[PDB]
Amino acid sequence: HEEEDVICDGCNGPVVGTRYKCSVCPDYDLCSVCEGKGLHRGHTKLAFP
Ligand SMILES: [Zn+2]
Ligand SMILES: [Zn+2]
Repeated sequence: HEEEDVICDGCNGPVVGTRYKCSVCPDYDLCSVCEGKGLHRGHTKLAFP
C-alpha cells in the first residue's frame, strides 16, 4: 500500500505533531523544531495540528 508522510524539508525527518506547510512554495514543510529555528521564515506557513 502507498503510505502518505510529510518529511521536514529542514531536518529531512518526519513531521510529527504540528505541520508547518508553506503557503507560497509548492510542497514545502517544516517540523516544529526547524520552524522554531527560523527556517524559511519569510514565507507564510499553514500551521495545522
Ligand atoms: Zn525538522
Ligand atoms: Zn516557501
